[PDB]
Amino acid sequence: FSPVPSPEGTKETYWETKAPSSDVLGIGAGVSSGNFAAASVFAALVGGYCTGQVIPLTVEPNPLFLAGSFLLPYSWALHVAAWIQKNNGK
Amino acid sequence: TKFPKFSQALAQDPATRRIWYGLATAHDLESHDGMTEENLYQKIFASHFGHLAVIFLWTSGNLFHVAWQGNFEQWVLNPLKVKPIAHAIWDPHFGQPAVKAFTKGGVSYPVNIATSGVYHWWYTIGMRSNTDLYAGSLFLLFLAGVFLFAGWLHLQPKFRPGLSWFKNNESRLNHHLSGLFGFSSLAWSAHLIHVAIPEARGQHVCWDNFTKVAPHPAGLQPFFTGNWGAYAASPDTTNHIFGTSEGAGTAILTFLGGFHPQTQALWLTDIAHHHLAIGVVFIFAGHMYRTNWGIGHSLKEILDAHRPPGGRLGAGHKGIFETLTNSLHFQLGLALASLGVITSLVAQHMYALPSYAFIAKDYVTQSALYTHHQYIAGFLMVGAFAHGAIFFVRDYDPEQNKNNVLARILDHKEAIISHLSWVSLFLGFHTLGIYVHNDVVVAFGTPEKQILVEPVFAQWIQASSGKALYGFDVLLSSTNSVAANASSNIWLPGWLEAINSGKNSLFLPIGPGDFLIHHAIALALHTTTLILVKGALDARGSKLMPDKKDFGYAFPCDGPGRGGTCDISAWDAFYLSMFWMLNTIGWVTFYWHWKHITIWQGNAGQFNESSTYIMGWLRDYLWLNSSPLINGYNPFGMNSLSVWSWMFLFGHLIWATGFMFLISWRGYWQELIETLVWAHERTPLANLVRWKDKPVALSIVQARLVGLIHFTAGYIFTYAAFVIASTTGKFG
Amino acid sequence: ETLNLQIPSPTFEGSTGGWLRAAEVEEKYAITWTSPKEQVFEMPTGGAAIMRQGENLLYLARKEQCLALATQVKNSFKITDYKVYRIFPSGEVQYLHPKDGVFPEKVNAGRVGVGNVSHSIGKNLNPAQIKFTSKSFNG
Amino acid sequence: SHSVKVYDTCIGCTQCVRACPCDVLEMVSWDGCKAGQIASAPRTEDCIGCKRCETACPTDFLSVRVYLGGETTRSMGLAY
Amino acid sequence: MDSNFLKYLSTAPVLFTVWLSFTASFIIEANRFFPDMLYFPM
Amino acid sequence: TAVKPSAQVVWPIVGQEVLNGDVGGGFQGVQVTSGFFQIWRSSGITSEVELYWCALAGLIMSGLMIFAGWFHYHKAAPKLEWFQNAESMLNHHLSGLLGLGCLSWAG
Amino acid sequence: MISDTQIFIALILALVSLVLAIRLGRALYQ
Amino acid sequence: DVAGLTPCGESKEFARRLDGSVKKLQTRLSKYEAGTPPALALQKQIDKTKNRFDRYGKAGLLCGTDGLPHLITDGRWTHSGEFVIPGLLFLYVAGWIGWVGRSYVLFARTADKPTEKEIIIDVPVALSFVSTGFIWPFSAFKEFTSGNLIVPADEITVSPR
Ligand code: CLA
Ligand code: CLA
Ligand code: CLA
Ligand code: CLA
Ligand code: CLA
Ligand code: CLA
Ligand SMILES: CC1=CCCC(C)(C)[C@H]1/C=C/C(C)=C/C=C/C(C)=C/C=C/C=C(C)/C=C/C=C(C)/C=C/C1=C(C)CCCC1(C)C
Ligand SMILES: CC1=CCCC(C)(C)[C@H]1/C=C/C(C)=C/C=C/C(C)=C/C=C/C=C(C)/C=C/C=C(C)/C=C/C1=C(C)CCCC1(C)C
Ligand code: SF4
Ligand code: SF4
Ligand code: SF4
Repeated sequence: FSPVPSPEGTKETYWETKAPSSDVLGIGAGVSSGNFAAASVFAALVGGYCTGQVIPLTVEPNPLFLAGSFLLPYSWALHVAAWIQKNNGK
Repeated sequence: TKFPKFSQALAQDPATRRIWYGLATAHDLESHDGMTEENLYQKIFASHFGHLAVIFLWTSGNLFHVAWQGNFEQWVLNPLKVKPIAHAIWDPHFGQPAVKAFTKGGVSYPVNIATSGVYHWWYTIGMRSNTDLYAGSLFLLFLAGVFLFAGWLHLQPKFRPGLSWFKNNESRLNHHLSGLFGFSSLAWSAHLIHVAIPEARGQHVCWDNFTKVAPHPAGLQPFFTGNWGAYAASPDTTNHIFGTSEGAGTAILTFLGGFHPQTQALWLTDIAHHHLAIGVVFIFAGHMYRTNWGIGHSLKEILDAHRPPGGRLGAGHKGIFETLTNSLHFQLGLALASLGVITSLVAQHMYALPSYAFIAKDYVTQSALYTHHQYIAGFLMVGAFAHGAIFFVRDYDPEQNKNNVLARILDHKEAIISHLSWVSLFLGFHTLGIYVHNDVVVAFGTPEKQILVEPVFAQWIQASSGKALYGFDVLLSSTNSVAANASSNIWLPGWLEAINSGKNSLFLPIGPGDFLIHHAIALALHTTTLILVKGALDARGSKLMPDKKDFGYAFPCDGPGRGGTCDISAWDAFYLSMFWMLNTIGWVTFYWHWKHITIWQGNAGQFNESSTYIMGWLRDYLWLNSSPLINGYNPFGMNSLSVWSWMFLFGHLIWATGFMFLISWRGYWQELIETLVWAHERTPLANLVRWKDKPVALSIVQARLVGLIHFTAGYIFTYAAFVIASTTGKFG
Repeated sequence: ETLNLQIPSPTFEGSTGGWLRAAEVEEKYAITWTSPKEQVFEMPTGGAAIMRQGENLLYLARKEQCLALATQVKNSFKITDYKVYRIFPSGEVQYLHPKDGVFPEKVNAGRVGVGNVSHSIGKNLNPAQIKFTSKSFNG
Repeated sequence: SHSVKVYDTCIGCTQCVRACPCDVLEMVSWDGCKAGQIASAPRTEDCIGCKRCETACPTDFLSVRVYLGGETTRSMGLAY
Repeated sequence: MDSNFLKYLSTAPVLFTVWLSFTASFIIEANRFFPDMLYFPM
Repeated sequence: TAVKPSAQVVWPIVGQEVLNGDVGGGFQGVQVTSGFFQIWRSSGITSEVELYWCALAGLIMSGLMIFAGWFHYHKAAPKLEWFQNAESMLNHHLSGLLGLGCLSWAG
Repeated sequence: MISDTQIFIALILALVSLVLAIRLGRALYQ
Repeated sequence: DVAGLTPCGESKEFARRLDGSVKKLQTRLSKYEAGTPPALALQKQIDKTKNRFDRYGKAGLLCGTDGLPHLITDGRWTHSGEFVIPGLLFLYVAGWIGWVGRSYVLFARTADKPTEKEIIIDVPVALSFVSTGFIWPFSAFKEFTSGNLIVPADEITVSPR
């Protein structure tokens, strides 16, 4: 009803193709699909290891294993980005 | 002729309808004459500051009246025996028996005993004396003044925010998540760690000493070394007497779980660690959106890109960004649905996990707080669907929303509504049929024949959280489990103690009566949703009235043609679902209250045997617990439950008076009023006095609203009188 | 054309259903018609009156009251000679019905269509389109 | 006053005008329909909003459409 | 038998009352000979 | 003064035979409150045989009224000038119906 | 316990809040 | 046993239910002479009460703390006679009624006057249809797949929105 503002640099992300354009990856638009797929497997293994090593949680957990355990959900978004980049020819 | 200055159509009405409609349309700023969008958002902003101030004046009033007239300092000495005082009574209609009957609380004047729980909340958060309750009342009066001045200030020409400011979604979300949600939760951890934790342990900490009194003996050195577990060391002992130094630990952040053994409330170090965790989480979440420095997300980009490639959602969320931002009704509906779910979470989690010291032994307070917040929940949820209907009528543009999630919801509106009709009918037929089966068989002297279905799925959920009553041996209930082993070193020992002990409302035992009532609540939630969803989806049109959008949200009917179009507006489905909201919160609060009063006696089996048929609900809950309430006055005297005894009848009257507006309709009343107009004009000594506004009968929509208000007010006042007086009179 | 104030009125024994102070301070309606007979009709405001043979004059508080008598006089006694007037307290007499000498149900030249919309009703604009703009919902 | 509209789906059946108790509607010449006539509303100030015209309308969606609006002494049906 | 009396017995209320009385009658008879069937016996 | 009136017995079907309560007199049935027992004692019936004869008299009257309705609609239906005899109808309903009704009942 | 002077301070601050409420209500009303 | 319940055959509360239910009837039987019609009626009621409790005890039902049978309806096969098997009997009869009524409304649409067939039912044809319901799952699934159950979305009247 009035012009709705968006932050500067907002671009069009609506897609009907096989994969969205790489611009939906934001800062990760130029990363290769191999680099996401390898980062995804690396993040899944190190995140799963770091998660697994502190499953009995103590009052003294290792802070590096806690922070490294966040790589498991991050790996999900990484392999989705790997799929998007392979289907954009990157 | 000038009262609705925002409406020339009402200001030229010569009838009494002008006063009513000007009063009822006053806050619908979008419909006011010559309303721009700038002025709409700026008046909503200033009136939101007025609501902020009203809330602060209400809280300052509760604090002032307890500091002045309450027995807070007597109550904090002995919180399980003293009854909290809300405010004093000065009523020149009282008799001397009434004055004597209300002189409880250990004071020399008549008083109302508080059911709001504010004593337990102020005790738990640090307040000890009347001076600090009063200081809180003063500070809230200052804050109310600050927000009233802010409301006036943001109406001044240089300080008027633009529409570009009001629709900056990313900056508002960043600040409300990281500042309003996250930093104030972090600041609330600071209040607990710095004030509430030391004063729960006997050590007074105020503004006079809080910069020279360390919350921890080590003191901000373990935090700045990564030795964070030193803040959990030496927790409060199980011998701790709340408010005192005996049994006290030094920890300020724990994850003990369960309940403080004396106060039977959550550990305050658990609550301080909760708000620290949830604070950091919300602060991190408030860095999500791009504002001025090139990092973050654009909400437009996120919504546009979330269209599944399978095409099952159509265009997905393309154009939903604009619709939400431009539509204040879509935002209100999201806000109210979200808020309604939370105040339902508030009601469910505050009775099962109480945070306040010595509450959950204040059975009247627990009943009043649960009932209060569930009724607020039903109102907010119904209003969310109401403003979704108002969104569809007023703010929804189909061309701007082509093949979206919103268009495709309207495209299958009949599949949604007919399947809600099915599930409502399904549940209603069977739940009522099983209840009637049980009633008929128990009546015929055969209780064994009753169809009693165990709530196994919910019992499995209880067992999965560690309840050992049902012998499921699932997850936490099984000692040798991955889930059990994981939490063993942290929260499981306390939680298992809390859940397995039968002294608390945590995962209360569930049986066949619980199953039947849950299915009744499912029928009620589905039926209220059916009416509300039918109203929202058919708001813009139907086969009966295709151009319903052109008439608005609240119109009486389209006349007697096409078979009859009474209650055809989307407002009228709000109206009809308001009864179903009242009925469902009735079923919820009746269930909660009956299950709890039976547990509080030590007679939970009385609910277990009588809740499976409806005469058990009638005789053993309504009739059995009415007796302290309806004997609040009698020909042999009166006691302090007389006020609830009078309010209970008052609720029955208002409720029944609502029936007059809902059953009897306009044409009868306009024909009465025209004979009264004749009589006034023909009566000598009385025709010297003339009305300025022609007396008319109430409108069709107005009378539906008046009957709904009377019905609802009677519902609330009747149940509030019952839930408070039956629990007070019984104490159990 | 103008209302002849001297037209005799039908024989009515009076009623409480007649007009009130708003007729003498806001507006009054009058209906005249010619009857071939001395016949009883029913008042819109109450009981029965007798219309006189020749010309009759009535004073009602509503235009629907006038048009209700007009239909009773046209369906039961076949009078098509009814003229409905709105009389202001100022004394101005406003002729109303039939407005141009021909009944509204019959076409007449020189009638300009008011309220006519060039499209069908399903082509009305949605309220969101017409929100915060003066543009009308009929296209 | 109320606002009364006539849409071009009007077949000129004259029924809404006959239904009108308040002489709001009348017939004007129109070449759009076979009857050579369309309803018109030059007297919506007398419209009480009874919607009898809508009932008499034989079109699938009433060509005559009453939209209840500002109330007056005339549109409220007040004999006082 | 008369065709108009048979067409009357084919009317919706007669068939509804007869069919639901027959339905009620075999529920009653099944609960007479085999009462208290809370479960399918197995 | 001790036996409670009961003229309705239920069948034992779904446990509903609990409604055959102990009303007294070696009897189980639903207690009836229409006051028929007091009417019959006022009439002087003093026997169930005479109640069977009254049931047959009611059955014969029910057959005669359904016959009379059929006869007076389909065989011999009175004309309007018959029904518009308010003087004759009042003479007969005062004298014949109410008057011989009271006279025969008093007898 | 609360002094009469303390109650009077609360009444002063609530009067200031009343005046600011009047000023906001007049501004919102225009 | 399941959900902390006890089998009804060894629960003491079911046994005291049976004993109390028989004592209520025996004290009603204690006010009648042996051969009288009320005493005979009351004794048959006692026999029915004992048969009900005897059958329930040996049925594998689980009783609560209240001594009343409880139904386990989570899907387990040791308790399928309380909901899963009675439910299958219901769905067969309900789908029978639905298939039979649907077949009759489709017949009645192809009539000379379709609405007389719904207030004056063609009883021989409707009885042909009530006989059709015994194989409704196959008849209805073949109907579904052959494009004769579901009509397309563009053949259904909908509101403008
Ligand atoms: C003295 C003669 C006589 C008697 C007894 C009656 C009796 C009755 N008339 Mg009336 N009627 C009469 C003359 C009479 N009518 C005449 C002359 C006219 C013409 C103007 C009408 C026109 C008339 C109309 C238009 C209607 C009646 C109706 C009725 C019935 C009223 C309902 C009621 O209370 O019945 C219950 C009381 C009873 C006593 C039931 C008994 C039924 C029989 C007919 C009574 C007489 C039996 C016999 C004479 C007794 C013999 C005694 C013997 C054992 C020694 C009632 C049966 C109304 C009605 O219900 O229609 C059926 C009705 O609509 N009557
Ligand atoms: C850190 C910065 C910041 C902060 C703190 C706020 C704070 C606020 N803004 Mg926002 N705002 C900001 C920046 C900020 N703003 C920016 C940058 C913009 C421009 C882009 C805006 C634009 C804006 C608009 C346009 C509006 C606001 C509004 C509001 C007020 C919300 C109303 C309210 O009381 O909610 C309070 C909410 C909470 C305290 C959190 C809710 C807690 C959830 C619901 C559940 C938690 C339950 C918890 C247990 C509480 C228990 C309590 C106790 C009894 C147990 C609130 C005071 C609105 C208003 O009222 O105007 C005055 C309004 O209209 N703001
Ligand atoms: C006890 C009171 C009561 C009851 C039972 C109902 C029942 C129902 N309401 Mg209503 N309603 C009520 C009060 C009540 N309402 C009030 C006070 C209001 C406020 C105005 C509303 C407003 C309202 C709205 C606005 C809506 C409902 C809906 C519903 C349905 C919801 C349950 C359902 O879908 O299937 C449950 C079905 C039943 C409970 C019916 C009972 C089954 C019957 C009794 C079988 C008995 C057969 C028996 C042989 C009959 C004997 C008759 C004899 C003459 C031979 C159902 C028909 C909704 C609806 O229709 O959704 C589909 C809906 O849209 N109600
Ligand atoms: C669509 C109808 C419906 C709805 C809305 C609910 C809703 C609810 N049920 Mg109920 N329930 C239903 C049907 C339904 N149930 C049926 C048919 C059974 C079997 C008797 C149960 C058995 C049951 C138990 C044992 C428990 C609940 C509980 C609950 C609550 C929590 C969620 C849950 O477990 O869902 C259950 C959801 C389902 C079982 C799936 C329902 C979806 C289908 C369409 C239902 C129809 C299935 C069909 C009729 C039977 C299959 C055929 C079979 C004979 C082969 C909630 C109130 C719990 C609770 O809170 O009680 C206190 C609980 O412990 N439900
Ligand atoms: C729905 C209709 C209805 C039903 C089911 C009943 C049912 C009953 N009535 Mg009631 N009754 C009704 C309407 C009804 N009444 C009306 C409308 C009246 C006013 C005339 C009466 C006056 C009435 C009386 C006076 C008596 C009953 C009695 C009875 C009971 C025994 C039935 C019987 O044999 O009566 C038999 C009736 C008698 C044995 C006495 C009849 C005496 C009256 C005065 C006879 C008048 C007959 C005459 C034709 C009336 C003409 C009307 C007149 C204004 C012209 C039973 C509870 C009796 C009772 O309660 O006993 C416990 C009883 O004494 N009824
Ligand atoms: C046998 C005919 C028949 C069939 C196949 C259906 C089919 C359907 N109905 Mg039902 N319906 C019917 C008759 C029928 N209807 C009648 C007569 C009524 C009026 C009471 C309704 C009222 C009704 C409502 C109110 C609702 C449905 C719904 C539904 C749908 C969900 C299935 C369901 O749960 O049924 C539910 C069935 C009922 C609630 C009523 C059952 C009525 C009886 C038992 C059937 C009548 C038998 C009929 C006389 C057979 C005569 C044929 C004979 C001459 C051979 C489905 C499209 C629901 C829906 O839209 O969800 C998607 C829904 O909300 N129907
Ligand atoms: C709904 C509503 C409407 C419009 C919109 C809205 C604004 C946003 C909203 C807000 C409504 C709001 C926020 C309403 C707020 C209403 C308030 C805060 C009313 C407060 C009243 C206090 C009084 C009268 C105290 C007076 C004390 C005195 C005279 C003491 C004096 C003195 C004593 C003895 C001692 C000291 C010396 C003296 C000076 C002599
Ligand atoms: C009508 C209308 C028109 C258009 C506009 C409009 C306003 C938007 C609209 C209104 C719509 C309205 C009013 C909508 C109302 C919508 C509501 C009330 C939605 C409720 C959602 C709750 C959810 C998804 C709970 C999820 C819980 C989960 C997943 C728990 C998971 C679990 C956890 C974590 C812990 C336990 C274990 C398990 C169980 C695994
Ligand atoms: S009854 Fe009242 S509401 Fe229903 S149609 Fe006639 S006017 Fe509109
Ligand atoms: S009724 Fe409908 S169609 Fe007939 S004339 Fe009036 S408007 Fe045109
Ligand atoms: S509403 Fe009544 S008055 Fe207004 S036009 Fe239609 S008919 Fe004539």
